[PDB]
Amino acid sequence: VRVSVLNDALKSMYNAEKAGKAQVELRPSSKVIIKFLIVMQKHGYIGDFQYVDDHRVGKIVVELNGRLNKCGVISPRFDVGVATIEGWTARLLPSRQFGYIVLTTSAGIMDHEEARRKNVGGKVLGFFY
Amino acid sequence: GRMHSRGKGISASALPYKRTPPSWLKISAPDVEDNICKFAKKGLTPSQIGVILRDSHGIAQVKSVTGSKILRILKAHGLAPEIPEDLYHLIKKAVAIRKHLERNRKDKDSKFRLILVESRIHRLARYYKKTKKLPPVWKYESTTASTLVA
Amino acid sequence: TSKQKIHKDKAAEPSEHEVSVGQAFFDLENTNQELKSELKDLYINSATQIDVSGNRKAVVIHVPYRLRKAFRKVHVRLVRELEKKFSGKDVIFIATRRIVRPPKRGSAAQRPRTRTLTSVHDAILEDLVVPAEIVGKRTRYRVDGSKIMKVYLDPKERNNTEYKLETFSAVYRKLSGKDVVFEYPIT
Amino acid sequence: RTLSTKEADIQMMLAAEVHLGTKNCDFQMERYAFKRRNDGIYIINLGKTWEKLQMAARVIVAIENPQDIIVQSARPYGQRAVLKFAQYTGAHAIAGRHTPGTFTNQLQTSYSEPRLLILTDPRTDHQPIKEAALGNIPTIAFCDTDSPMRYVDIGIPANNKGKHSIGVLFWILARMVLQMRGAINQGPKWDVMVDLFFYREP
Amino acid sequence: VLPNDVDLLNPPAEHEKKKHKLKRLVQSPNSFFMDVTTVFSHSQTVVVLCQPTGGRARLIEGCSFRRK
Amino acid sequence: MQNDEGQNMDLYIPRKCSATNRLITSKDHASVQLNVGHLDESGVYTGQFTTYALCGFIRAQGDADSAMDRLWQKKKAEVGQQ
RNA sequence: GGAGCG
Ligand SMILES: [K+]
Ligand SMILES: [K+]
Ligand SMILES: [Mg+2]
Ligand SMILES: [Mg+2]
Ligand SMILES: [Mg+2]
Repeated sequence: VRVSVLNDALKSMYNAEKAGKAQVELRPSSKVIIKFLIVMQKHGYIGDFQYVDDHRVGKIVVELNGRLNKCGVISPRFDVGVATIEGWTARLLPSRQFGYIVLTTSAGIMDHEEARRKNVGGKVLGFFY
Repeated sequence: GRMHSRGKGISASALPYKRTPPSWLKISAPDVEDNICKFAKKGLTPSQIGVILRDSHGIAQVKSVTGSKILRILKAHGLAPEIPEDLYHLIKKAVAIRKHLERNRKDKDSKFRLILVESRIHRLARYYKKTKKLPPVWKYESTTASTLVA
Repeated sequence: TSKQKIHKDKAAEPSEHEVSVGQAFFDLENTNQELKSELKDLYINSATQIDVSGNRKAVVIHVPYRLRKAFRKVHVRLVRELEKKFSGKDVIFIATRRIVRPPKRGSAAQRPRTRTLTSVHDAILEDLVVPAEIVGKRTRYRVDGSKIMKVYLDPKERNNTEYKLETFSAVYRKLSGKDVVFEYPIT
Repeated sequence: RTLSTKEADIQMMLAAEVHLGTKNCDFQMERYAFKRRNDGIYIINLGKTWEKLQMAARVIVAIENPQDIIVQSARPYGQRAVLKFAQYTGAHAIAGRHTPGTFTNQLQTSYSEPRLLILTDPRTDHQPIKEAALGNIPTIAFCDTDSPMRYVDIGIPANNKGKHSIGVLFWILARMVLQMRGAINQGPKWDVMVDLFFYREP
Repeated sequence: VLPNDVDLLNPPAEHEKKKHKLKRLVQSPNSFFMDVTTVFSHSQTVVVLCQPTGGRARLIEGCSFRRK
Repeated sequence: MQNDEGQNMDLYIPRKCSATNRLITSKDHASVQLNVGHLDESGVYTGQFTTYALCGFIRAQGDADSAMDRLWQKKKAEVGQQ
């Protein structure tokens, strides 16, 4: 059955990006997916995405711009304190200069660089670069 | 897919985006609920009450007219059956297979399907007990199942 | 008796504009024979002006929730009579609704789903486009950070709403704080 | 009334059955097909065929040295059009069979390094199309409804089977290339006769 | 149609027409009601005005039905 | 790329495919760079053109034809060509 | 020169 809607959303985008598609549909939608996209959008990894209301769960169409190398979830959602963020980046990211790990913290869903600035820990959702 | 087979069918109803009743539907909510109670007293179940309303009264969705589902309306009038409709039909099927199986001891196909039906009864009965739609001590008994249904 | 057409919450004193709306409401009750019977029970509980554009105003009249269903039956006719009295203005009726804040962490207190902020904002949007019925919604998340919602209206009621799309967008932003643009799907 | 340059070419292409496609349509050619008739034959949208001819001509005129352009056909019906196309546009025609290694083997006598490659049918000219993908050589090709679009940069949707269709297509393309050079006067007319491009059986 | 020659948000009205009712951008039923006394197009009940079948109910030639 | 001072530290900047935005490497011999000439009011080549680069990946997929058609349908409307 | 990690 559908276990992680976030994994389906990110896996669909990653496959679409590699095939060179301009758009891609994500179904179902969730507020976790929307907040994950916003983090990617702010760093200029996706374009404009649009939420369609269908009275059940909604759907999202995401515009791709060819800048996204990979995006995936980390399952299970391990706990990550501020002191352990460095180890996770050394594992999941291409280098110490680009790529973001998305965390869900009590202050909201954010990338690992913002988490260090606010000095807040949480759980890993996924990553992209 | 299916719980107890390899089927992967997707056929189902598709509710429209418009939750409000059509402009050509003039019946009011009090009138609809009067008919729902009228049919329940005749023995009809929530599933076959909605079918009559859709096919003979133009009421596509009762919730659009009354704001509540059919079962909720019946409960408010003390007409909800003690055993939920879906659980009732599973028990009736299990009774039918057992009655057939007593005269056909070599029908191993039926014996296989009886196991699936009864395991489906126990999974649904467990859920209804957790939600308190069945008596806490309610238990399905093959010996006395035929007295409940029919 | 013109103050019997207004019931402001907490028995507050109507402002200089509410009395005008209430006074205008009383006149239609007796002057217009067609609206004589219906308007007897109806009464309001607030009214305000909102600037739209080009020195244009919109009269947003709030209504008791219990009466929200009675105004609809006389919404199309009543707005025509009030707009002529309030020349160069658009009349909009929105039933009053409470927005209970979410309970704190580990609180047993429950909150009906209708009192949620999202449920109220959606309900306001439906009362804002009367008689037009919403047939679809889109929310576009722009790269800059802002988001804008697009609402599709049934083209059947296009003559009674095509000229109000600017008032709907302006009125909704003040009551919700969200950008909205209305459109009619091709048919 | 007077017919524009596009209406005249489309009128000429209709007479040559340039719009008649195959009974099968490749999924990357559906965008050019207009409609399918009960016979099962697809009808190519001649409006888009004319537009792709203009785009192809713009690419051809941008080539400073026409000798860098190579136009070839494998089937006999197009062996006459390519020779005449190269005669007026100054290109280098290769009619007949393509020798493997022409674009890759630097030591064989027939070695060439074209800047552009024009073909009559991707299905029959699969060898030069496959070999052009080893030397950064863009390719223009006339593509029917059931033509593979692999390694085809500009595909002109047309009937590349009939003898009249092949001749007319190269006649129009040659005129467009010259008109864009200023060598001949604008308009749908040309002093050269189209019949010089049709296949002359023994 | 190729993926990049189509817009997922504004598909042609003819394309969504032939898609499965559950696979459209917004789910929509293919059924409807009609006058003759409303009758469901896929009625499972015998009204003899309509005869239920595996799909749309078989209507009678005699009476004329108006969609609504 | 750029040192902390500002000096460039790359041998070269590879081209990006005009359709997929992929980098074109030095051994991608299936990639092609195309030029579309510009015309004047009369319709004669004016020495100006727009350049398009395609990677071997998209050309091998057979999507170069449709990609070029879309990229030209937009560009020509911007530079006045038609 | 083409094909194959060989
Ligand atoms: K079914
Ligand atoms: K050898
Ligand atoms: Mg399934
Ligand atoms: Mg199982
Ligand atoms: Mg060798």
